[PDB]
Amino acid sequence: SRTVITEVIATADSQGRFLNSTELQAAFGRFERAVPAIEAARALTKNQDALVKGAVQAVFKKFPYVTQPGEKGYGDSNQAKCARDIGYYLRFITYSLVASGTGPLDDYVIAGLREVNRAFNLNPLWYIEALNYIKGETGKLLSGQSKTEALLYIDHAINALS
Amino acid sequence: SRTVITEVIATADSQGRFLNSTELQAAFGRFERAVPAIEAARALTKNQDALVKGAVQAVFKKFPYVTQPGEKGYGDSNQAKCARDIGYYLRFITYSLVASGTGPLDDYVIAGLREVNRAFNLNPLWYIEALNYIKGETGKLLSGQSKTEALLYIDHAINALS
Amino acid sequence: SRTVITEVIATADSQGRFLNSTELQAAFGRFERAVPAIEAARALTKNQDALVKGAVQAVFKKFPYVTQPGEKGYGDSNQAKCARDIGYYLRFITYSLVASGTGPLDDYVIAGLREVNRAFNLNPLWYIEALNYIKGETGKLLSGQSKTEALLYIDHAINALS
Amino acid sequence: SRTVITEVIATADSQGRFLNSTELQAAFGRFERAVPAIEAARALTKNQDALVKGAVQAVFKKFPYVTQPGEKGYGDSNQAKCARDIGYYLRFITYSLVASGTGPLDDYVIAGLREVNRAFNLNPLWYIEALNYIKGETGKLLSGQSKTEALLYIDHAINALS
Amino acid sequence: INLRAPFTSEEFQGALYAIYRHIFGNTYVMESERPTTAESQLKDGRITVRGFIRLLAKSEVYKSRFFQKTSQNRFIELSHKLLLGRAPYDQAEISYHLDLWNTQGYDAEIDSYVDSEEYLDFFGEDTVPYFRGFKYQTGQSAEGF
Amino acid sequence: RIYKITVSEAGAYATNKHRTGYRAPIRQSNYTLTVPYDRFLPEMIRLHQSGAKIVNVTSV
Amino acid sequence: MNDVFTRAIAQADLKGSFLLESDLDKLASFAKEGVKRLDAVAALTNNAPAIISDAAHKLFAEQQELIQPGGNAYPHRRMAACLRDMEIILRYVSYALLAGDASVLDDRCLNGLRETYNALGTPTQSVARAVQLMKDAAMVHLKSTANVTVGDCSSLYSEAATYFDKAAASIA
Amino acid sequence: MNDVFTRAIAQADLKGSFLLESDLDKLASFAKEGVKRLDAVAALTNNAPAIISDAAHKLFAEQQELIQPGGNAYPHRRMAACLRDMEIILRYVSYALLAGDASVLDDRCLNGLRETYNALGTPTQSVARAVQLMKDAAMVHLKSTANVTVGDCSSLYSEAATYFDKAAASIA
Amino acid sequence: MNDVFTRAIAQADLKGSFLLESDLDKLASFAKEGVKRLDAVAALTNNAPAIISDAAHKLFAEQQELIQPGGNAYPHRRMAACLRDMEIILRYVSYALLAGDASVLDDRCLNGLRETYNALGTPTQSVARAVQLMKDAAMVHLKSTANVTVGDCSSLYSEAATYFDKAAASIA
Ligand SMILES: CCC1=C(C)/C(=C/C2=NC(=C\c3[nH]c(/C=C4\NC(=O)[C@H](C)[C@H]4CC)c(C)c3CCC(=O)O)/C(CCC(=O)O)=C2C)NC1=O
Ligand SMILES: CCC1=C(C)/C(=C/C2=NC(=C\c3[nH]c(/C=C4\NC(=O)[C@H](C)[C@H]4CC)c(C)c3CCC(=O)O)/C(CCC(=O)O)=C2C)NC1=O
Ligand SMILES: CCC1=C(C)/C(=C/C2=NC(=C\c3[nH]c(/C=C4\NC(=O)[C@H](C)[C@H]4CC)c(C)c3CCC(=O)O)/C(CCC(=O)O)=C2C)NC1=O
Ligand SMILES: CCC1=C(C)/C(=C/C2=NC(=C\c3[nH]c(/C=C4\NC(=O)[C@H](C)[C@H]4CC)c(C)c3CCC(=O)O)/C(CCC(=O)O)=C2C)NC1=O
Ligand SMILES: CCC1=C(C)/C(=C/C2=NC(=C\c3[nH]c(/C=C4\NC(=O)[C@H](C)[C@H]4CC)c(C)c3CCC(=O)O)/C(CCC(=O)O)=C2C)NC1=O
Ligand SMILES: CCC1=C(C)/C(=C/C2=NC(=C\c3[nH]c(/C=C4\NC(=O)[C@H](C)[C@H]4CC)c(C)c3CCC(=O)O)/C(CCC(=O)O)=C2C)NC1=O
Ligand SMILES: CCC1=C(C)/C(=C/C2=NC(=C\c3[nH]c(/C=C4\NC(=O)[C@H](C)[C@H]4CC)c(C)c3CCC(=O)O)/C(CCC(=O)O)=C2C)NC1=O
Ligand SMILES: CCC1=C(C)/C(=C/C2=NC(=C\c3[nH]c(/C=C4\NC(=O)[C@H](C)[C@H]4CC)c(C)c3CCC(=O)O)/C(CCC(=O)O)=C2C)NC1=O
Ligand SMILES: CCC1=C(C)/C(=C/C2=NC(=C\c3[nH]c(/C=C4\NC(=O)[C@H](C)[C@H]4CC)c(C)c3CCC(=O)O)/C(CCC(=O)O)=C2C)NC1=O
Ligand SMILES: CCC1=C(C)/C(=C/C2=NC(=C\c3[nH]c(/C=C4\NC(=O)[C@H](C)[C@H]4CC)c(C)c3CCC(=O)O)/C(CCC(=O)O)=C2C)NC1=O
Ligand SMILES: CCC1=C(C)/C(=C/C2=NC(=C\c3[nH]c(/C=C4\NC(=O)[C@H](C)[C@H]4CC)c(C)c3CCC(=O)O)/C(CCC(=O)O)=C2C)NC1=O
Ligand SMILES: CCC1=C(C)/C(=C/C2=NC(=C\c3[nH]c(/C=C4\NC(=O)[C@H](C)[C@H]4CC)c(C)c3CCC(=O)O)/C(CCC(=O)O)=C2C)NC1=O
Ligand SMILES: CCC1=C(C)/C(=C/C2=NC(=C\c3[nH]c(/C=C4\NC(=O)[C@H](C)[C@H]4CC)c(C)c3CCC(=O)O)/C(CCC(=O)O)=C2C)NC1=O
Repeated sequence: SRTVITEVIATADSQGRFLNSTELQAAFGRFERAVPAIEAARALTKNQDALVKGAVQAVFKKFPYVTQPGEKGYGDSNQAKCARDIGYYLRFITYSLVASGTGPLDDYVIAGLREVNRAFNLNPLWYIEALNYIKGETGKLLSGQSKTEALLYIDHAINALS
Repeated sequence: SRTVITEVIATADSQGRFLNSTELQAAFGRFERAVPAIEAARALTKNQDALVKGAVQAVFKKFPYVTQPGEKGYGDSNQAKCARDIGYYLRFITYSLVASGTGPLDDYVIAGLREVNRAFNLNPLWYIEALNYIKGETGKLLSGQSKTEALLYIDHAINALS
Repeated sequence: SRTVITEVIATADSQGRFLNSTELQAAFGRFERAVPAIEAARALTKNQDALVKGAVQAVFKKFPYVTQPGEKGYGDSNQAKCARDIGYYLRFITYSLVASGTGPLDDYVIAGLREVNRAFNLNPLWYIEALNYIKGETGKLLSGQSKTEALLYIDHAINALS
Repeated sequence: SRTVITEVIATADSQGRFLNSTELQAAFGRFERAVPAIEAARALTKNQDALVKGAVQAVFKKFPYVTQPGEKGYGDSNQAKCARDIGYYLRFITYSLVASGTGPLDDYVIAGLREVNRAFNLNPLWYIEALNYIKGETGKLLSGQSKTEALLYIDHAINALS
Repeated sequence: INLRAPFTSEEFQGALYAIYRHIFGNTYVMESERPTTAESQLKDGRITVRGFIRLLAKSEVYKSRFFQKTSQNRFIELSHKLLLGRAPYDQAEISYHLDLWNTQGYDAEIDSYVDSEEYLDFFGEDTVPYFRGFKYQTGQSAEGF
Repeated sequence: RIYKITVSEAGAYATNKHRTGYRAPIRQSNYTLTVPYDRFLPEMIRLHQSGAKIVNVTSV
Repeated sequence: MNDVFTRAIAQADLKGSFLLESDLDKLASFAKEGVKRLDAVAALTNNAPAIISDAAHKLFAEQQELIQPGGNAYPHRRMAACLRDMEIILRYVSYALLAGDASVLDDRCLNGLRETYNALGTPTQSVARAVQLMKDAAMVHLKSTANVTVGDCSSLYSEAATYFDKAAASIA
Repeated sequence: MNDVFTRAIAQADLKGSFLLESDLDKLASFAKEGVKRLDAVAALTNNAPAIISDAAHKLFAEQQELIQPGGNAYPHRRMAACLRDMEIILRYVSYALLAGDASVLDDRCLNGLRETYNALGTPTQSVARAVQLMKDAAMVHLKSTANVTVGDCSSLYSEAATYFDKAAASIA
Repeated sequence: MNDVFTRAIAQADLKGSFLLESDLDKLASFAKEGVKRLDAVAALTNNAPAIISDAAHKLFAEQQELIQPGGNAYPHRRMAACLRDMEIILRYVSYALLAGDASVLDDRCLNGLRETYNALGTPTQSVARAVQLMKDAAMVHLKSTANVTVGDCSSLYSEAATYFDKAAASIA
């Protein structure tokens, strides 16, 4: 996936050359930022269930018209799939935090996102609201830099959805 | 010039996207590693004259044959050219330290190096010896990560000559 | 390889057409040039050992330092490799004389010459000196068109080295 | 125009290299076979009118139905254009003989021949018969390498027509 | 890789590396075989990536490695792979290109690849060719993959 | 000989790209290409088919 | 393609001399405050669609003639092209902000844009207005003191404003 | 590609040795005979359409099934391809005659031609037959004494025949 | 691309006449001293690194400002470009010398060279001086009588001087 180290190696390889000062300094930055990013992922993993339940509830509060009979938000299967989707997004956000790159998101979620959402008539706004929630509670869950990395990745997901 | 920032921005623009975490961590590493690099550039700029004279003398010690008449090293003009070339290499090493990239070295020395040396029958081994002397001296007058920066750039130049 | 007949046939082949008067005239000229060329090749073959020994000695005369210990000419194996390389060059010059094209040289010596010299730290001026000696000597062993043919091939090899 | 010299230079230019023994030997063959070719060209130029008139009469002998009214040959103007066409073909054969390559023929006759002859409904068999007459008279007007060169060029024109 | 008209030295050298790795089928090209005049013309702006690729395909390196020791079948499939990034879709391509080379020579055959609408749609004068056929292409024949 | 064709795109190329979608990276409109005489006609037809606008052609 | 360090090195090489201690101090300062630079670039990137949407709403509220039939942004694809151009300008402005040098914006995005618009028939003045509107929305988003520790970044605000104004000037 | 000289050089290189005096003598004899070789090649080139037409007429009189509907030279297209292939093979035979080596014929013309014809449904026996008829017509033209100086050229005849029958053997 | 023979053919064609007897004598003369010209072409070809190195040494002694920082041969990259350009110009001069005509030198080498140099900041006077220095070195090498039969060759030296001067005129 597209991370700092993998981009470094891909650029070095595409030009057929070794790793020089620039590439090693980039990798050094990755290895320093690993600490805030990894423990932000730890904090996000710990509070995953509450975050997912709250994101689903926020979707329903903003979109009450999905849950009454006849459309996407109705039924135990649909709501379970909603929980599954928000958990997917959170999982890949934590993956991206650990890997220090949007490679997990870009490769697993964002690639093909619009075609899939169009085919199944899933509104991207639902997931935008869920991720905005996730952002709200990661603001209070996380402090200092960890908050910063988690916000960068959550917002990359949001931007891709919008 | 290839720096961490320029490579960041280039790999972002090639695929037509905004700069994201994968790019900002790389830039962060550059900004953090600037301090030892600027220290090394300061030290190498202070001591340029001693380094250049010592490098020229090291070249003549390793190649006594070149000073003999009818050879490249004979004459006052040729040795003036030698001192000037060592000054060029040291200057570009300091530039590359300041920019935190091999971009200055690559642009001003490494590009067209082989063709120029073959055209004028300049043996790259002379400059390997001069740069090896400069490396030995840089082991002094510098300590810690600044020495690591300086030797990484110097030995980049050495590998390009070899 | 890459010789007059082969260029003729390749040009006809790529243009999807037969061999016409222009190409047959090129081939004609090759067939008459074969006489001084084969004579030069035979003369050089008969005197290969004298030429090779003299070339090695001229190399050592022009570069006295190389025989000194710690250098590329020190030792018996290094000088065995001297003579082997000069024999290689002589062999491929005779090949090119017989083939009436530079294709033997280009395919066996020149293609990969610079990289191999740079890797093993061999100096192209050594081989230029040896080929200059061979040129001077074939000035004596040969005369007329035989000598100009030999000199064209030896000079192609020299220009390849430089 | 494709001549021996021009093919030489174009090949070397495409490879971005100097003219070496191959190119020079092809040029030498051209310069050697120039003299019988120029002899043939002078011979064919001298007997222009007889050759052209005989070729026209031969066309009319092999194609009696052409001259009768209601056909392409009937009339003074079409007669004049017949004579003109055979004269053009002879002229460009002499050009290609002098220039030691079929380039004049390819540039001035062969290129666009089929579509021009289709648009004006000119039978290639008429010109093939005229050229066969030209060959028949060349057999006695010339002897040796001059006759060989002239036959090569005339029958190149024929093969282009057929 | 995309190479615009004002380009840096590192971008230029990387583009050359990519172009040689693709157009020459991952074959080692020696320093004596590299086209310095064509590189100069590309560096100036006299030609584009496309015209540079056309030059390289007409060059003796390409001819010797892919045309002069092969059958026309191998040359056609290999030219499709290297210049279009895809495989031939049917036998009509083989027949078409063989007739093209036979009647108009090698240069016209290269020009068909490089002046093709496929090439211009996907690479278009500034991007290096790449392998497309590892993804579904419209009009593909399911055996092209 | 060689001819320099200066090309522009004032909307026909734009609408063709809008229908097909951006498919190689976007580039500026006005640009010039040098073409030999042998390739002169096909390049001209290709530009006309693409919706390109040629503002002038120069011979050199 | 340069940054502040590469530009300084370029001038140093034209004079033919080593970098001066004043220059070293200046660039060390640039690298010390590059943390704020990363915060500003992240703020520009994370809010890019919001900036573009806000600027589009403002521009189409003010310049109503574009929307109407016969306007430059009427055919629905031309609206798509308008949005794409706005995003490209924002992307290159953020590139230049991170570099600290405006050359990456110019040489790659702005050198031919004027002639492109003129050949097309696009009103360049409305494009400049869109760039200024993007500048306003971007200033609002960078100055957001939340999400980051409070600090003095007037230099970043000035630099971003210069990049937006220079893009607008080159367009119109 | 290889001519006779380049093969000789290749074996000499494989041994790592110079070219012996006998090998140089053989190459000298080749280059002396080169003018006769040129006459043979020009006879093949100059009279090529006649050779192809004669071979086609004989072949399609012998094998009428080829030109009936359902034959493999029935529609105009397949007949054009048939004549094209015959011209191509004769042209590579002329190349091999000039080079003194059958290497170009193998590498270019007969590299995979049998599998090509097997996949097309083309009768390889009939293709070989066409190559034999072309060989006969070629020998008729190459033995012609008009417009050449009389001499012994039997080695060239046998070598041309070997190129022809090597093509026919590779096909069938 | 044109030589003396095709030049005469074109001049005859524009009038639509057979090449005159006088033209045949001049062309046969050109063909007789073709061997004389091959030696000059080989002298240019063999000694090209020597000619270029000599001219470069003299040029960079005469004009130091090219090699200091800010000059146009200053970095290795521009220095290599300059050496390459000298290589190319000598190559095309030798092509013209072999062809007997300067049409190649106009068509391929110098078609838009002065404009390129003007756009790149290259002092065309420096390039013209470089061509003149190569002309001096080339004349030194062509006149060498070693390894060649003695004969009058003032025509070849004059013609090569015209080629070098014409190249310098087109660049400057
Ligand atoms: C920007 C980077 C740059 C470099 C590195 C550079 C090296 C360089 N050194 C040169 C001169 C030279 N430099 C030397 C160096 C020798 N002196 C002896 O004392 C030693 C054995 C040895 C040095 C260790 C010599 C012998 C020459 C003269 C070469 C000649 O013209 O024959 C020249 C040719 C000057 C000319 O055109 O007249 C170059 C290009 N030039 C550049 O623009
Ligand atoms: C087909 C043509 C061909 C050539 C030309 C060729 C040259 C060649 N010579 C070599 C050895 C060598 N050649 C030399 C050079 C000689 N010794 C010095 O004293 C003299 C100044 C000089 C005589 C001119 C040396 C010193 C070595 C040993 C290098 C080493 O192993 O480090 C090597 C290294 C590989 C080995 O160990 O054999 C190569 C590649 N190889 C080839 O396959
Ligand atoms: C330089 C190369 C060149 C060639 C070869 C050439 C041939 C040529 N001959 C023409 C006329 C013609 N030429 C002929 C020749 C016929 N007259 C009969 O006595 C014969 C059976 C037969 C000739 C053997 C005829 C019938 C026409 C009139 C055709 C027409 O107007 O449709 C034309 C049409 C131009 C016109 O009518 O204004 C061409 C192009 N032109 C060229 O520029
Ligand atoms: C994934 C990156 C990558 C690799 C690893 C790679 C290896 C590689 N080496 C090759 C040739 C070669 N490789 C070798 C090396 C061998 N010769 C022996 O003597 C040695 C014991 C041994 C080396 C240790 C040789 C000699 C050839 C050329 C064979 C020939 O020319 O006939 C080739 C064929 C391309 C060509 O011939 O031009 C490839 C693909 N290429 C790549 O793109
Ligand atoms: C450059 C070397 C080379 C050659 C020569 C070559 C031959 C070749 N011949 C082909 C077809 C053909 N070839 C023939 C020839 C046959 N017709 C009758 O059967 C005869 C017995 C016989 C000729 C005497 C025919 C009829 C076709 C058309 C087959 C079809 O459409 O099914 C094809 C398939 C593409 C096409 O239709 O043109 C190839 C590739 N391939 C190569 O790479
Ligand atoms: C013109 C006719 C044609 C077809 C139909 C075609 C299909 C096709 N499907 C592909 C991949 C794929 N196809 C599928 C679809 C399958 N897997 C799912 O589970 C389903 C069970 C099932 C669909 C109902 C999937 C999942 C992939 C991705 C495989 C991978 O790359 O890992 C690919 C590889 C390139 C790509 O990923 O786009 C092709 C070429 N190609 C053709 O030329
Ligand atoms: C280097 C980066 C780059 C940029 C920025 C760029 C601008 C650009 N804008 C274009 C069209 C356009 N651009 C616009 C946008 C403007 N008109 C509206 O009034 C808005 C107010 C305003 C947007 C802020 C519109 C509406 C078009 C469509 C013109 C038309 O189709 O008539 C086109 C032509 C599209 C094509 O040929 O397919 C280009 C090339 N080109 C580039 O290569
Ligand atoms: C893409 C749109 C298009 C254009 C712009 C076009 C005109 C056009 N005419 C051309 C040549 C030509 N055009 C003519 C036209 C003839 N001269 C007069 O005698 C006749 C009255 C006149 C008949 C109309 C001629 C003689 C040439 C050849 C010019 C030469 O090579 O000297 C060429 C160059 C051919 C090439 O280099 O391959 C073009 C592009 N045709 C097109 O399809
Ligand atoms: C992964 C990408 C990445 C980012 C985003 C990043 C930003 C970043 N911001 C920081 C604090 C800061 N952040 C800012 C930003 C300013 N504050 C004001 O409110 C302005 C609105 C705003 C300008 C946009 C400032 C002024 C500081 C404190 C500087 C200092 O520590 O002295 C710090 C240092 C915190 C510490 O270790 O104590 C970092 C590393 N670093 C990264 O590696
Ligand atoms: C797909 C449809 C198709 C067509 C149209 C076709 C035409 C055709 N007719 C042929 C025979 C022929 N056909 C004719 C035509 C007639 N003879 C005279 O009585 C008339 C003047 C003249 C017609 C008006 C002639 C003269 C030949 C002789 C070819 C030969 O001798 O080999 C041949 C050569 C094969 C053979 O020897 O039989 C072809 C290819 N072939 C096809 O497969
Ligand atoms: C432009 C293309 C070109 C051609 C065509 C060419 C042919 C050529 N044939 C020659 C003689 C000859 N040609 C032949 C060959 C013929 N004798 C028999 O009738 C055979 C049927 C037939 C062989 C296929 C022979 C035997 C000689 C006598 C010279 C000798 O035997 O060495 C000569 C020497 C001078 C002479 O006696 O006329 C030449 C140059 N040279 C060229 O540059
Ligand atoms: C068709 C044959 C052909 C020619 C003739 C040709 C000339 C040529 N020279 C160029 C640059 C150059 N040419 C020179 C040489 C001059 N500068 C002065 O300082 C020196 C006195 C003088 C050395 C003799 C230099 C230094 C450059 C690089 C300019 C730059 O990078 O700004 C360039 C553009 C960029 C490049 O290639 O690096 C071209 C196209 N290219 C070709 O493909
Ligand atoms: C393989 C490539 C090749 C070359 C290089 C070549 C040159 C060549 N030079 C020759 C003699 C000659 N060479 C020259 C050249 C002049 N002599 C003066 O010293 C000038 C310095 C010099 C000006 C360049 C002259 C004047 C002759 C005498 C030609 C004659 O006898 O009329 C000859 C004729 C030898 C004879 O019959 O006695 C040839 C064939 N031929 C080839 O096939």
